[PDB]
Amino acid sequence: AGTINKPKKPTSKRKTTRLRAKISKRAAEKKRKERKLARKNPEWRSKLKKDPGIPNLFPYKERLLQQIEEERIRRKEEL
Amino acid sequence: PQNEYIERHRKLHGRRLDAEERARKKAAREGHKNSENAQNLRGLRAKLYAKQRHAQKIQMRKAIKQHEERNVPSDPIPSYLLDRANPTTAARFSVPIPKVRGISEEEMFKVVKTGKKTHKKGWKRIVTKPTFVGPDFTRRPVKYERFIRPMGLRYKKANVTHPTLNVTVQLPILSVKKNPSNPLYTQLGVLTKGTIIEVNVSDLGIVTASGKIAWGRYAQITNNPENDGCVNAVLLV
Amino acid sequence: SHRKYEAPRHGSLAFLPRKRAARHRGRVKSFPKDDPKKPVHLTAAMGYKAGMTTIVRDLDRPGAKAHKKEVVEAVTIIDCPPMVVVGLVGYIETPRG
Amino acid sequence: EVPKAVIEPNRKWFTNTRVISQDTLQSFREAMAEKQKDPYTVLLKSNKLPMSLIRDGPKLEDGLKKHQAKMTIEREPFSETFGPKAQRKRPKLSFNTVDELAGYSEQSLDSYHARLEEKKLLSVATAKEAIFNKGTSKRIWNELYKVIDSSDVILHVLDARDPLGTRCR
Amino acid sequence: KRGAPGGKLKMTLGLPVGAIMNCADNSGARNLYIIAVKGAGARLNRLPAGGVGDMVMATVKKGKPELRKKVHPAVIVRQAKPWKRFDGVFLYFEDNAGVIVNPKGEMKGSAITGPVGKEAAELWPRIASNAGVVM
Amino acid sequence: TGWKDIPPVPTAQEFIDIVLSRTQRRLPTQIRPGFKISRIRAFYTRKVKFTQETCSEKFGAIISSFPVLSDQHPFHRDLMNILYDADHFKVALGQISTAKNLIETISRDYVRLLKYAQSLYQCKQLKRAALGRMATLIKRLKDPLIYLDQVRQHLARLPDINPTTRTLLVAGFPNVGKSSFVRSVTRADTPVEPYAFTTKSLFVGHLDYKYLRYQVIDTPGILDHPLEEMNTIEMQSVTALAHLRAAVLYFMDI
Amino acid sequence: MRYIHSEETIPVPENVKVSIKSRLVTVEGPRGKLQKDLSHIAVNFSVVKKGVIGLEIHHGSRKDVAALRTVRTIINNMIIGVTKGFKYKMRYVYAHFPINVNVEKNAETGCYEVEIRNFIGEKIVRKVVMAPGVEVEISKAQKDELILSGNSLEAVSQSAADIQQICKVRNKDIRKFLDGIYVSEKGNIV
Amino acid sequence: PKSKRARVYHLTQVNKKGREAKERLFSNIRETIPKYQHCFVFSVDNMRNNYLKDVRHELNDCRIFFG
RNA sequence: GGGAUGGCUUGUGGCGGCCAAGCGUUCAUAGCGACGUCGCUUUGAUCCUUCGAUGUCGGCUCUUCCUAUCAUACCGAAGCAGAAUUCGGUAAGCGUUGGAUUGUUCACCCACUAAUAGGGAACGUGAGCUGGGUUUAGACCGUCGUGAGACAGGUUAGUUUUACCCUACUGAUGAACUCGUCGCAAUGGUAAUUCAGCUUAGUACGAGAGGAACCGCUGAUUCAGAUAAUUGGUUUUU
RNA sequence: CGCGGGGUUAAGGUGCCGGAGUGGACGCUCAUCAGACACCACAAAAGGCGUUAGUACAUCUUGACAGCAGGACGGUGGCCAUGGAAGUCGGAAUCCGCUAAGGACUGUGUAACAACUCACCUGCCGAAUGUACUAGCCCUGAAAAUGGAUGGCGCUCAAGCGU
Ligand SMILES: [Mg+2]
Repeated sequence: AGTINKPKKPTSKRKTTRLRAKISKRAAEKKRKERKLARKNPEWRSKLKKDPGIPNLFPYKERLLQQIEEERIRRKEEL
Repeated sequence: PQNEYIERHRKLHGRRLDAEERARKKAAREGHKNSENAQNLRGLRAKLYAKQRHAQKIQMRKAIKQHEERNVPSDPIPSYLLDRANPTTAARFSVPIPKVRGISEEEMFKVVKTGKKTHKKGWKRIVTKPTFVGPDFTRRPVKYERFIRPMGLRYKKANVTHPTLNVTVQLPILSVKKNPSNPLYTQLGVLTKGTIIEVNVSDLGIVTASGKIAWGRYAQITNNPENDGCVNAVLLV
Repeated sequence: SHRKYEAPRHGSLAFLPRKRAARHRGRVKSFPKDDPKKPVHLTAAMGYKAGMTTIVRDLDRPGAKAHKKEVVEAVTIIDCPPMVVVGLVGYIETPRG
Repeated sequence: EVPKAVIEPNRKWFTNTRVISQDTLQSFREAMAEKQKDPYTVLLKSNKLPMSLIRDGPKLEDGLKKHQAKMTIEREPFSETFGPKAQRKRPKLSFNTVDELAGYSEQSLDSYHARLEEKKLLSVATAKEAIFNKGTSKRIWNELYKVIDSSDVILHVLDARDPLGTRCR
Repeated sequence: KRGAPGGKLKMTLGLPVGAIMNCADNSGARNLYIIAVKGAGARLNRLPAGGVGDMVMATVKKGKPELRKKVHPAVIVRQAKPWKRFDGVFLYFEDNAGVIVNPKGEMKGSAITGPVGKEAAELWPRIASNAGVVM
Repeated sequence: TGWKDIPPVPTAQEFIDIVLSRTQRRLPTQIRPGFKISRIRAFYTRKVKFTQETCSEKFGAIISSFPVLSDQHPFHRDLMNILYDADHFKVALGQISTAKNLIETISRDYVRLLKYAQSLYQCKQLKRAALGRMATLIKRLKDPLIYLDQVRQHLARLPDINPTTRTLLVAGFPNVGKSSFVRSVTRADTPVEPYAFTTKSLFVGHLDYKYLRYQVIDTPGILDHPLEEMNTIEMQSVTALAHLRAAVLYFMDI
Repeated sequence: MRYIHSEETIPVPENVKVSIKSRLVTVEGPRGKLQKDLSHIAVNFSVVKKGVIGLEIHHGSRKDVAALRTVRTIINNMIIGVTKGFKYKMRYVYAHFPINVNVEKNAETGCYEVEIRNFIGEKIVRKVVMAPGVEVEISKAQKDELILSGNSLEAVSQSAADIQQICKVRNKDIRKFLDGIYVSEKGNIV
Repeated sequence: PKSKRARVYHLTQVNKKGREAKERLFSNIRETIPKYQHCFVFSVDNMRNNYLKDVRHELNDCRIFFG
């Protein structure tokens, strides 16, 4: 496009008070509406969230798995 | 020239000497050109471009998945019904739409002004929604016509869906049974959302248990006809 | 709302303002670009407009309809007595002109 | 004021409002077959009837010609008839033998010459004057349909010097 | 090819749209009512006008009934508004008159009554061949 | 003359894109809810009417440019039937005309509704309904448009044959020298090859004899079986021999 | 990520003299001298070995590391230009109007000039002024062939591109009209 | 790296072999070892080697590995 | 006595069913779901189905802006042979016209033309001139009313009448620096446009019918700036 | 929140207008009208061969990814169809041998063959790569109509963004 040689009318970043107040009111109303929809949401949710686990690039992941295994063995032996 | 003369000219003389190299270089530059189009187009052209690229990406993913899975009717019907286009076919006596937006009288009717003075009489009301006037309709004389149901807003047919058969047929409207906003709207025959209408169901071929032919049933209007230009209804079965 | 039938604007904005000239004698705003390879020559002269008259020209314009025919044309006579050279002005170039 | 627009649950929504028996249908079909036109009788109130089950069907020529186009396209799709992937090899001919072809060409030439002669028997011209469009305006016909919608009796007035000329079919 | 001829020097246009000129041929028409001029430009409110040697579109107001229903191309051969030639002569004819032609410039009639102008004769060879006097 | 002056036939999606881009770009697009309701009605009514007018112009240009089979000489009518199935030709053009009529009906209905619409939202919904119904009608025409574009290109490349002039019709079996003779006596570029059915279409050349223009028609070869077993390639030659008043030159290779 | 040290190498032939001062590279060979200013690219030049030029970037981004490859190819192309040279062979073909090519050398400017006449019967005379250092000759071994040679690959190839672009068919079907002048071969003079 | 060469997914029948081909070659060579008296090593350097099919057909009693 | 929806909008219908990458769920296998798809909405026809003003538009005269480009310039693609085009891109520099029709939503017809593109600056109330919505008082006709009168309505005739103020704009003088002559040029403005004919050439291209272009040359359209030798007009040269 | 003097702060600020830092540390970002008072809409599970940081899966000296040099075969011109149709106009099947590997074939091509090419394999080379998502910042994600606005100048290892 010929933007450099013949620029067009600029897009103003100077906000107006009316638009700022309208956007704040709409954001607050959207927050309240989203809270109401979350209250009335029928979508299933798990009791316990899925855990990401231990990252593979952690260099002592195998030692951490060993420590978990010995801890669960000790817990099963004590219980 | 006649018949396939450009193909014959190709056969006798070939193409321009750089045609293959230019085509290969353009196909090579295609990736940079597509990224430039994605980052530099503006407005509606950019929106249509983004929609169309979304479509190509979805289709390419489907083709790749099908090629990955290359190495791996529903209802019983008689033999004479095989290979035909058959429909998919998917107490509390509640209708599918028990509650709709209520229409105020101010929204329903507009004041028609009469008289030659600057101050005008205002007793005439025009119905702004589609209506059904029934058979053998003759309009009231203009001196005694309070409610104006204009000719261009009058309907006679509706696209009616049978939920069990999964079949939509255009059927004639027999009457208007209940407009949920107002009994006056029922009397005027207003066709809005949630309105119960009587429909001629002779096309659907419904036979009762005693062998009689049912040709009148109830359907509920499921759309906004004043916005859509048509009446959509679902049979109450 | 928009103008219903298009029409070009009356007069040119290149010749604004339409005021009286600041001087009676015409001002040479620009002289021909100098070339040192050319021999020396004067670039302008003065005269006095005397009036107009009519001529007949034997036209030699290949391609024209009036080629090899006589054409009547209006001309302007400018009385030109010789000038007298009385001075010499030198001009340098500065970043202000 | 915005009312509450609610439909109550009711068993009447799920029943048949209008039913008819086969004997009544047969009687109405016989009446439909035997009915005649009388200029000195007027219709005052139509009987609400399932007229699709009572009216006689269309003619078989009309019924076949109404579906011939979709039948031809279902038999041979457009992509199989002409195009880069077309598989059509044998044309559909109205003749079977060479003698039939010679006769068909003779009558085709005769009919073509007859059509050309009737077309011939039947500087650009000036535009038709807008005065001759009078009586066809949207405002006038809006008035006419308003009057027709308002009236019970319609007096169609004819000039006795040209009745069929001034008749509005 | 639109009917405006090329190689025509500027002259005074004496016949605007709405002028009734004489018919100088034997095509059966007696006058020509000008409704358009070939090659006319676009200017607000300006009537399109033509001069000798210009092609116009004309309707017949008086003559044979077979010519009254059509819009004919015509060439203006005589005008009464004085105009100047390149030799300096200002000249004018005693009437305004044209001849009916086709878009290719060939004449509808077979004879021309009275003289034709040099501009019309030089731009249209059929009019030159059918002209008795060229002035 | 020929049929090279038929405008190109777009596909259904290209047709929809062309029409909607004309409506978007050749008309104003900005309307405000605070304006007068008559102003809003006029805006949306103009949108609907302009869309229909563009569709009507394109469909009428398609219909009026294609040949009318009933108005042709019997040679051209039969040759058109041999090249493209005449039932398919008429069905495609009838679908085009029916779609044009239905689009005009939709436009009239929605203009009538926009006369009574009461708000900018209702006017916008009615305009979108009208335009979407036109788009659905055009989307139903996907296969006839492709067929008509192919037929248009073939018609544009068809040779010009005058059925009422002096013509020499060269016919016979394949590989007997028909194209060689037509090349030797005319300027037509008809290929000559040793394999059968090298010539798959009618070719026409011209010559001058005693200051008279003669046209010479080279044909595909004809085999020895009844008419029901001939393909379209041989049926072109049979059509020319049946309907062209010509001098027949039957070539034999003894 | 910033890479601490990145390095490229350029071998130099035994008959080539390379002098670099403030990122201005001068390459001298049997065929002549070429110069190129590379001051727009941050690079440390060095002599890592005899007959080897080292190029390095310290603490650069991936783009800065990648730019050394372009610098390496530019200097290698200059070395190849002063040793073997560059040659582009072009062919001009036509259907009916024979294209006439006249090659002269302007004594005032030292540059070659190519005049193209009768390109599809056009009456205009096309004139292309060649880049300095580019020699143009009409071939005698083949038919309708021009040979462009030089030390600067960019100059030779841009001159060939100018010749190719000046003979462009406009408002015609390019499937049918095949006239033009096209680069047919690229290689070294030696 | 957003800027990358687009990898072409081949919509063809034959896929890449992998480690299964290597294990199959191992098993085939190790099982053909005990069945023969001699094992020759041959070289074909800078040759088209499409005539090894004819060599295999002629030496039908032998086994040839070109892996 | 008070009073006079708006970071809106634009290009792709609604209803019902199905599929569905995915989201969720994996003590319940439900519920959302883009992309799509399926059903309701004449063999090139018929011309014997035009479906309601409460909402009002106009025209001159003149300037400027937007681009959402009709034409002109350049470019990409198409059986684009040539010619004529079609779709698309950059582009608002430059143009975009007479005319007919008031039994009427004045919108459409005809022609010329390169083309007869669309909008804003009013219509998100609103003193330039002047016609329709349109409407004080006179008057008939129709409808309603016992009537005064009102209106479903139709017709006719009918009073607003600045500028010398300030600013803006267009031009014209000017104090201070002695008067004057010759100059510079910051900044502001800025201008040209389109068609045709000759040659190329009946050439390239083409089966034929037909049929270009670059360089070169000559006119004309619209615009602009001057001028009065000539020709017309004007006459208190009384 | 009475009239004054001194001291200290809050919200907000410290490149200049403007009193106070071109203050310090680590990064990110280059926008053809960036961004700097954003959350709302446009707007989608949206489009980017822009740029980083990650997550998962996978290949790799038994040689991965990219290339170059070569192979890409035999039953077989598989069946039906077609004027012709040999992997490559179509309909349907889609197996075996030789294998290192090679589809009853991915495209170009022929009237049909031929010829070329891809999938796949070997040799040369030589060390890290590939795919898909996630999170930052950047571009696009629709705009009218007098000439104008992060308040203005302007600012690019900031005078932008996060701590
Ligand atoms: Mg042969």
